[PDB]
Amino acid sequence: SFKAQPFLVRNTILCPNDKRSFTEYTQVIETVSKNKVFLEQLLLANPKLYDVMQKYNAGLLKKKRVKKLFESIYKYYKRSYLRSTPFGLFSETSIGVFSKSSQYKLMGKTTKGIRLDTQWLIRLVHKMEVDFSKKLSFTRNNANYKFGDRVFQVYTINSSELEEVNIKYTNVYQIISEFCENDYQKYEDICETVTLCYGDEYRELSEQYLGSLIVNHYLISNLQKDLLSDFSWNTFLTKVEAIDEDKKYIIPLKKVQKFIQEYSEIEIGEGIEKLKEIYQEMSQILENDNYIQIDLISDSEINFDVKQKQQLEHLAEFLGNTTKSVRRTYLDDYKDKFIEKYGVDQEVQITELFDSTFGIGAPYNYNHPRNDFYESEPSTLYYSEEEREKYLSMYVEAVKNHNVINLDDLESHYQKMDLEKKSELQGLELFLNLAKEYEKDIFILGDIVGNNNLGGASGRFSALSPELTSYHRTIVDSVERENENKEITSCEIVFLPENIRHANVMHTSIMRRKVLPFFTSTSHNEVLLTNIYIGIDEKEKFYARDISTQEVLKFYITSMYNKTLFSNELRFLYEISLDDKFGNLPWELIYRDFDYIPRLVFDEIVISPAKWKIWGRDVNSKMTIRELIQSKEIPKEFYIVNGDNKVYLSQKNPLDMEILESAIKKSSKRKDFIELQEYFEDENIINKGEKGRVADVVVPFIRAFIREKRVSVERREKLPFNEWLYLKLYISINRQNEFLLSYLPDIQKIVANLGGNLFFLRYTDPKPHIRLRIKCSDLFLAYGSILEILKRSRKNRIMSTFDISIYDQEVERYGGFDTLELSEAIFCADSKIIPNLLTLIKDTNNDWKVDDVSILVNYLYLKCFFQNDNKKILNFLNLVIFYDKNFKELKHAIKNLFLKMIAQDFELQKVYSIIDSIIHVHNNRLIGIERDKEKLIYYTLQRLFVSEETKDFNLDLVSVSK
Amino acid sequence: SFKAQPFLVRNTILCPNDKRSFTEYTQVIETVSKNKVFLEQLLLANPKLYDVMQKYNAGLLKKKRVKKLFESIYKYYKRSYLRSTPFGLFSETSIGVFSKSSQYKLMGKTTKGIRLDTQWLIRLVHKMEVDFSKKLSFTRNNANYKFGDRVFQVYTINSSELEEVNIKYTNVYQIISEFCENDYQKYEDICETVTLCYGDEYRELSEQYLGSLIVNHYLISNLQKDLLSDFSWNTFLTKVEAIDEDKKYIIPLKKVQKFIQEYSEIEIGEGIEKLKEIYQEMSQILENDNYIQIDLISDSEINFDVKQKQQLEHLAEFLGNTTKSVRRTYLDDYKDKFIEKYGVDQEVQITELFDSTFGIGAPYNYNHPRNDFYESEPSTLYYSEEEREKYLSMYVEAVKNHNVINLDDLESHYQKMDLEKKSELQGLELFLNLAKEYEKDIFILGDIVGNNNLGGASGRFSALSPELTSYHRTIVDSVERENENKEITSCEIVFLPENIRHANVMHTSIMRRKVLPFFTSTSHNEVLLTNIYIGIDEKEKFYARDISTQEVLKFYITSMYNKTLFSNELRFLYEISLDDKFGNLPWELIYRDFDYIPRLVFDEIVISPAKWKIWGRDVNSKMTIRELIQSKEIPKEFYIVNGDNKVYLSQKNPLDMEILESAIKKSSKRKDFIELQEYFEDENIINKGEKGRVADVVVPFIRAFIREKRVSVERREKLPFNEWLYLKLYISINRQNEFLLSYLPDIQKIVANLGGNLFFLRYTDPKPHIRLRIKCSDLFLAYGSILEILKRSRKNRIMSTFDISIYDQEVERYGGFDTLELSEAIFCADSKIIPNLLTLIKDTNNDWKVDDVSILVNYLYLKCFFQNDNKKILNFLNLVGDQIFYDKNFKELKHAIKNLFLKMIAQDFELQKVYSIIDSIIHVHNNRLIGIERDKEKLIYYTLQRLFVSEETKDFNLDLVSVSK
Repeated sequence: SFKAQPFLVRNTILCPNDKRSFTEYTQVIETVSKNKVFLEQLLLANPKLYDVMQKYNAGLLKKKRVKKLFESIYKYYKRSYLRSTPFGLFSETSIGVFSKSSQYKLMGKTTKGIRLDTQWLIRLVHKMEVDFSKKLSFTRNNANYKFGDRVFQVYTINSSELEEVNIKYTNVYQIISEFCENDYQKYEDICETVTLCYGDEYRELSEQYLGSLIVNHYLISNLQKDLLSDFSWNTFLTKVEAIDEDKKYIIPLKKVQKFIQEYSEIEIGEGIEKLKEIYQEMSQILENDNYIQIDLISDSEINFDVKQKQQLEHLAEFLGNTTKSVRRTYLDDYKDKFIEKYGVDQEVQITELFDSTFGIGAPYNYNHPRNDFYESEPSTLYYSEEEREKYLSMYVEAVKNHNVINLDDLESHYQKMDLEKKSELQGLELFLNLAKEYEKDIFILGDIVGNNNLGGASGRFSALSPELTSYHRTIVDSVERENENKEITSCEIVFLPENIRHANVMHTSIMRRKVLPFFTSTSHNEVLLTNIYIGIDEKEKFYARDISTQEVLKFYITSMYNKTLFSNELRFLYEISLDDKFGNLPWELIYRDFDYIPRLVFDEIVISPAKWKIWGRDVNSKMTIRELIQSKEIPKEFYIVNGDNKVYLSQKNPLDMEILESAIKKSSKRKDFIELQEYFEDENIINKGEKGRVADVVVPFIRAFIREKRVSVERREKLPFNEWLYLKLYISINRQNEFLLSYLPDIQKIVANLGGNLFFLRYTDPKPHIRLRIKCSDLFLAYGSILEILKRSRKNRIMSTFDISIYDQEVERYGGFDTLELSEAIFCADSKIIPNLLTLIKDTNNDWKVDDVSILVNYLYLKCFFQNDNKKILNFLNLVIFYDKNFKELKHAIKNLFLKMIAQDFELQKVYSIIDSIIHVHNNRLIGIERDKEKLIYYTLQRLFVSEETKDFNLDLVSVSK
Repeated sequence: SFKAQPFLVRNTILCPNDKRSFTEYTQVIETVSKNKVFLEQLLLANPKLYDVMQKYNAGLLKKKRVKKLFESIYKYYKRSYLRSTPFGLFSETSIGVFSKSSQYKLMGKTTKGIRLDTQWLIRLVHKMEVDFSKKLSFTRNNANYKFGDRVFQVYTINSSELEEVNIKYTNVYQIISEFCENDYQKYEDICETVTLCYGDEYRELSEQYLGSLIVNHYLISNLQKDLLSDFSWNTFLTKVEAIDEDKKYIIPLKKVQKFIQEYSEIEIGEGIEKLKEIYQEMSQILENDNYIQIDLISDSEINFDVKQKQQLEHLAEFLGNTTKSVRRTYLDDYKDKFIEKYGVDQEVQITELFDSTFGIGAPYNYNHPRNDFYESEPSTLYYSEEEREKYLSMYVEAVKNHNVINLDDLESHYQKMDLEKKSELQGLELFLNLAKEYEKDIFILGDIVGNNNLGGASGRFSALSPELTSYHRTIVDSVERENENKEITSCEIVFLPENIRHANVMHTSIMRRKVLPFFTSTSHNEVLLTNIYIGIDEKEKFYARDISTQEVLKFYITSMYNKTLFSNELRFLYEISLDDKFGNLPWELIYRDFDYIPRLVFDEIVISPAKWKIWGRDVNSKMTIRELIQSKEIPKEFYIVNGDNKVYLSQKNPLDMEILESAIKKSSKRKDFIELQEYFEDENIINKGEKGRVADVVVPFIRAFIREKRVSVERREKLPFNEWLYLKLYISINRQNEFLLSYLPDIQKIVANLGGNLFFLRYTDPKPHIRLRIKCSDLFLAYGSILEILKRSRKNRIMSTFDISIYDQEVERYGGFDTLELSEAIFCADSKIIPNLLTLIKDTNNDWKVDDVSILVNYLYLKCFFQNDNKKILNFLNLVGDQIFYDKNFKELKHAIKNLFLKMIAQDFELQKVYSIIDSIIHVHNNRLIGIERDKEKLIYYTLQRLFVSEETKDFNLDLVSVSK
């Protein structure tokens, strides 16, 4: 069911057959200093470490910082021959395909894919902005959003890393931001727009107010347009020309462009001096740690079998199926918190949603920022207990027998299980290293494993050649077409990363219909952040909508950027645009604490290499570091895993055993461990000049749309002693009935005397309590009269405390405010009669029971609503009178609502939803917290009908920490 | 540090050398039905099963209960030869001692320790109550307690169901119970007491209400006095005489006593016919599933080495030391919930404490009421992350190498740890089986392992012989002497178990100064439940106090009754009287989920045998149960462990393999597992007639209480719009200051004009909010006026919602209500000045930051309290610019600080109370001025030291209700 696409092949430039072992560090520096390819590789990747090695080979590098130079150069040597991961001059990227026969020779030719350093370039533009503000034009930053009397940003940039800044919302800010919304405006024009409405005596205030907006990036200049996204040398230069009077930047910049173009055509290794020039010009313009990005691409075309294509598709099936056991996630708990605050009939503006005071904050696992209210970790189920038992069992088995762990043992388990079988998972990208064992070619999953972000790995390389652009577009096309059918608008989120040294990773080509910019600007169609609303669909899944066009959105970060470094809102928009199930393989979660893990395999694929944990506390004194790793049986060759980089180490190499001793005592300082993996021969499969290359691959594998805008607090919240009085009476479940029987009647009478009405509700959340809501002329007079009764209920220990709370009306849920009022009329009339049914159920001398009264009043409800019908009643019933008493009141109120519903052409769908509620809140009053027995009373009721058929220039700037 | 006492020896009566193998079940049933000793053993231990076996080999047993009868009888056969655990006619108890040499021959003679069946006896006595009421006298059940308009019992018994029952609190119940509260009262006199203030026309109602009180066990009769606890045949018999005119009960009971007394002198095996008499006699009186308890005791005297005394004491040190790593428990979390509700200056009545509506519920782990409000599992540290890493490491090491796990690897670690602390742990009882491996004598800990309950194992056997009574009293003597030193009054909790079929286990003989009775009564001095109040030490530790005598109490259940089957309140009283640390060995917790655990060892003691988990789900096709236990390398002999019973099995025995196959498919359908353990040869160490006995042993090893009774809800809670108006204003932390700057002043001005006062406070949990408290004449006018300001703060999105809540005054913390009022005056004056300090800090032109203003106000508070006397101020501190002093509201503050100080001096507050109050008052100023993240606060004290150093009719109702538990 998973179909493997053509794939990226990444392989190293040097060949590991030319690697040589070293025994002395000084010895390394010389072989390296005579290695032409290596020296250019280092000058490009890491200019500052490069200059330090020059300072070495010219006598005076201060001899305290010599070892660090050593350790670094050795690791860079290792990284240059081993380790296939794409990065400037070290290794190259190419397209692979499937055919009827394998092909591993690289016949094609190598290109340089050159980019400015994004951190350099951004720093430059900010230099120019400060110089030429009055000659530029500025637009509004989409990151801005008004909240109350303040103007926030989703995140802050110009900071020195600690502070988040917000300003006050003033007339001046309004004029300026409205004037620059979806528009650029020369500095001068902005200034006048405010003076043409304030006076010319205020020109000076304007110039600095505007000055402040540009400094704290509430306004971005025309220079930042397409700077990151679809950068052009020519449009960049044109823009700079017009503003650069003294030719201070334009002349040096063209030399840089010229040299880069010259550098482009040079071979790899015989280009060090041309590169030296390139830094020199750029260094003079502005120093940065790095100046140039390079992505090596290539003409080659590696081929895989048909046995290989199935083998990979088999693995994609298996990995996908394990998700079937993800029952409950952090987003699910988030979804639940959403449903309790907002109804199920509300779309909420996303900045409001994520506010921890006016909304509900973020998911438990989110960190930017983490919630500041207290919360305990939500229950999450990522695999079943039965499954966890099998996994631990397979583990102790494999350890005891000194064997591999065979994951395929559970393949049937995952395929035969489907339950609700929707196939939520839409596609994968796996990351596989190529290697050998016992002279046989094998796949090895990286620690990376992969993810469900199609296009993720290719997005960076897409713009480097039309064959790549074509490749990207095809991978992306799966999701894009499935979006076309469901009439969903896609958006790339395009942003200036908070941490500016992460800028080079943001990069990708926009393949989506629109764009969400942050601290930047593009030519694509852009969504405003404050137009984004979040709702929940009929099957209870999050969705985003642009309220201004009513379109539905899915958002994309089509890159290898860490998806957890985003502000909460951005992370959310991403995550609801995928399936929430891939990410937590069971074996990773279950085996993580063990200090030895067997190799994990699946159908001859190595799922994970064997892993070791080595602890500081174990090197002892009569137990050497070498003797220790032999005691735990680490092989001659192995990796140490720092993060997402591993370094090759050999037990037989003296330098390497040093590296190990260094690593083990830095973790020692921290009461920590160090991670080892076993090694695979990975040097002789992909070849070029009859020499092997280290290689990895990345294989991609492939209705009531209503919903009301959330109504404002001012219209929806009914404050104490306005129209309503709302009390939370804390009463234990065992005693609520007695309160309703023997206390409520008195209360109802008091409120009757004042010609008002009341309805109540039963709740469990916080602690058990009854929610009283009273509508009446003199509310405070009513409170005082109630209070005596409450005092008695406290005295008898029926009720502990109470609160007087704001009544938050469920407007959206019950139609308009109009339909709401009549619903409330039903609530009261229903409340009015409940003590009577309860008296009645309680009575022994005859009848009834509870569940009879339940079934009977739902029926009375349905008859009333649908006018003694049955075809109307049954069609409603398939998705889910005679006694006088006070039912005259209830029937009457049900009547008025049915009439007003019909009077305003409520759709059938709206009417059912509203009706279900009225029945639901009745069930709440009559009997307790009811769950799915709601649908059983509905299920039971089918049968019965079946059988019948001036200082606003202030900018009060504030900063917070973290 | 642990010194081993004389120990209990428990050994089997039969000898395992005379055990025999069987091949088919019918072969067992026949061998058994002609085995003299087994039949008397069976007739005593399990009467209904005996009759099922009789019904079987006489044709009459329905052929579905045949399999059950078969397995059951096999296991009881195994259990009579194997299994040293003490229990009627199967095995016997004796005292063991240490000397200079081992001695394993049992020389003594075996005696019967016979007791009636407690379920039999109590059920009988309950009938007599219903029959002979008017001829009896009654006392109040201590389990009773008033709460509001109801009368509950901490648990219910007359439940022959799963229901808990409570009645209405009526004037009649009050009269009857206060009358019967401290002693017994003739049926007649209770009745008069009711009619003498209701009328003689109510006599008929009195008789009925009183009855229903007895029916539902709200009252105990004089029959129950010492019934369970210190039962005497004659004091019991005499009482029955006085009420039984028709001699319907007395004549058979005397027969029962005579038959039992005759049974006593009979040997083991030769009594089947005498027992049958006892059953027939007692069954005619009252049928029950069991009739007779027997605890076999013996004068024998097994001896252990001096190497053995070290070996055990070494093990006790090690086990005890591991508790050193228990940092935080479920009781530690509860202690914290206590302090959040009540603070530290309150003693709370235990029934209120445990109420989930009016109190704080129970500890997280309690289940007799598990809490009904939602709660997430508390953080607990029973071992460190480093320790856990070590155990896992040792686990993977041992499995990979097919070795034992040597707990010795960490003896050095636990021993050298935390030498500066005294260990709360005052003693252990360890439970050890005796066995061999490679012909060498070894100790093996039970899975039970043991506990920190001294006297637990001996309490049951205590009354059976003067040598036993002496032995028990000696173990208990440690605890009891130390209780005397600390001036602590001890209580045994004496109770009829909720599950009336557990009746026989409650039994222990009373060694403590008082007794806390439930559904029974004794002759000792008794504590009332509703007199027990709970407080906290200066050292943050729970204690119990009898409010009527001001005594401090520690509580004891000196038996083997499962300490988790108690009502919460009872469980709590038990557990706070011990260390909260022993019970969770780290390896037990950490290895718990592995479906193979290696043998755990320590100094030649086997701490735990190797354990296996075998699953139903794994017997499918080509995989037979025998093939399965072979693949997991189950040894030839092994135990299957159901619960507190293990059954012996051998792979070479066909029947044993049948038992197993049955065990696994009963687990299959429920999709769970079965537990196996390795076997140790254990039959020929302790001997009698030159034949071995299966044996285990159980070895025991060895200030200002102020605090106010909690002020009542009615007296402490100030309802909305009476004297006070209280708003919870929900405002984010980042913007609270701003609110205090540009909104509170307007509010303060509103309430000012109405001639009242307000004080505020910052809180963080639930969600951040400011607690506003206003005192004023016309509160509802003040609300409406304020309300506009608040709506303006909503608009600006500074405040989201607010609540109007009940103000729970902190009386105890701030002295009486008198000193409270005066503190409140300070709270308000202090609140008045915070907007200026905040402006003054917000002002750039100052150069006064937050921490400068802080110390200056902290300094000024102290100059006030101790009237500029720098030397007193320093003494206070040693247990832990001008524009402000001239500021109009700081003068108000100074006055208020003075007025409190006067009343404090006037009421002879102990010096420490005063220090404490000041500290609180200073703490809440800090709260108002700056946030609430703390202890960088007591840093304010340290620096402030520097500044002062450097200045040198229908209420007969019984409205009975039932709940569903």
